[PDB]
Amino acid sequence: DIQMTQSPSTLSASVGDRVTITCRASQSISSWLAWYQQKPGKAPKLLIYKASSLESGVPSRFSGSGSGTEFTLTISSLQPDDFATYYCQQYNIYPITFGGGTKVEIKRTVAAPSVFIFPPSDEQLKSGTASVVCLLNNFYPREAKVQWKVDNALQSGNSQESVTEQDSKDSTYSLSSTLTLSKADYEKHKVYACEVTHQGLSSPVTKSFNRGE
Amino acid sequence: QVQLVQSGAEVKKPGSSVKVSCKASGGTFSSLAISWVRQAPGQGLEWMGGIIPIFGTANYAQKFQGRVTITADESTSTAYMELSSLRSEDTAVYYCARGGSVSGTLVDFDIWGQGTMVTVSSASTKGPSVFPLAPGTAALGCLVKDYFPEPVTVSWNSGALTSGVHTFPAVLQSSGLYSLSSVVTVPSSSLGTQTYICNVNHKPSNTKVDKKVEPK
Amino acid sequence: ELCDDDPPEIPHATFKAMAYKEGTMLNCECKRGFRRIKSGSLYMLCTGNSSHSSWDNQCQCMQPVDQASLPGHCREPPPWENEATERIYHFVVGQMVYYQCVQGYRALHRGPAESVCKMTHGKTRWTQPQLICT
Repeated sequence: DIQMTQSPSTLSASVGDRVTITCRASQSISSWLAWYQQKPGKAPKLLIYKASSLESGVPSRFSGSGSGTEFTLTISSLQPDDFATYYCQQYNIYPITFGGGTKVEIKRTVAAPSVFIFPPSDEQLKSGTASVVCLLNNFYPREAKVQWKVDNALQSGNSQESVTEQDSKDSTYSLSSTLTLSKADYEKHKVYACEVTHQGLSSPVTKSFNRGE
Repeated sequence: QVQLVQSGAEVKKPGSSVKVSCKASGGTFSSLAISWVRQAPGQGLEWMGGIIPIFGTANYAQKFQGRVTITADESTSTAYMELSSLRSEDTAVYYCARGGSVSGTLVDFDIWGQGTMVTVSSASTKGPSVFPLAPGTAALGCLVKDYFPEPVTVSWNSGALTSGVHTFPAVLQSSGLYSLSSVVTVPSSSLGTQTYICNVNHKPSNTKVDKKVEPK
Repeated sequence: ELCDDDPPEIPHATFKAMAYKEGTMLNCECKRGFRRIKSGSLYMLCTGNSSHSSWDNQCQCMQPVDQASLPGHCREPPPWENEATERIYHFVVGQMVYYQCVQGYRALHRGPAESVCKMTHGKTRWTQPQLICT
């Protein structure tokens, strides 16, 4: 199979900026390359086919160039409608393959997260499981790390997290991490803490509670 | 002008087969290839195969190991994709897409269907348990736990509260059930007066919960 | 009703009909060494009514049931014993055929590549598909 490598995986830009996304093929694909735009929850939309032909109805700020193994998609003077994920596709030989995607996101000023920790509800404890939740609210950029500690013992493998898309009003991210323990293990420990690392913080921040306090 | 309308979401057990349809609306298929591309949650695009309507010629990705069959009914302008011996890794949005030119199945895709979510899981329908995330600024929310399948919807104060709300993408737990959290930041000075209610709806199980989030 | 010309030949492309209009004819041709039956039909003709379409005047040089189609169009007739490898079809006004490049060839032409038989200026003519296969 032909492997299509896109780069960067993500990029931050403002309205008015020029963005260049690159697609490299593991072998020559002549000019049989297409570029697509995809917004969350929607189908991809064709922008360019045969490396540089602009699809009917697509604005002229989108242009493609390249041949053989190196291709680029350039958006000159980015507009609000252009923040989306972009994918390249080769159709030189079977199987048809796609690049891994490049997410184009809104650049804004750095914003440190507001961190909150929630013990499990008494209603959940009544059923035998404890969920401890750590919220990292309205931060920028997306890169954030959460570290769970129980009586200072570092936790691994017992947490899951999810992140919102960029907020429609302030272009920040929010992240929620959930530590899952049995009710028996939860009642055996006292200090529950989440330590957050983000570039907006001068040093990692720890939010904690004492069980039963 | 020409549009592609796909069939609705499917929830399937492992080992079963799913047959998704793709119907032309406001036109006909012509001899333009109709192809299928899937996207696993949070992943990229993957080509499965394509068929040439009228001619009947079909090509498939070898990695599917003969599990994919693509057919077309020219009289009703409908294409089908059948995927057999389903496994959890087949959970994805499946798209159909028309070829840009009469160049067989090695083409760019100019018109796409809206997508069909197919969930493959051993889990059975189950409504969520809704737990409170008790509260200058205060944060509070709801943890909508242990439901199947997707989706759940969350609103606050029946839609009257939208500022400061963040409803996170659901996560699939090791149990095979989903969990979703929805939070909101509010002034701490409002906590003695206002009542904040998360309204959770899980249509697959006909479950509706209006959980008041109280200051524990 | 018949179009004198065959549909346009496009180099490195083939065409095929989705379904045959009523009035379409197909020559009763036979394989090498085999001749057409005595006093038999020279052509098969696609016919129809308010309930079905079918081929009349069967050719002669496997399956007992030869299903009729819905009205207005006939399906590709089943092969007859000792039939010639090439099928000579004669289409009528309104018939559409659809093109595809041969495998290994591609088209710059965007969208459908089709040809329709039209009665223009008192004579029949097929529309030209704007198709080049390279």
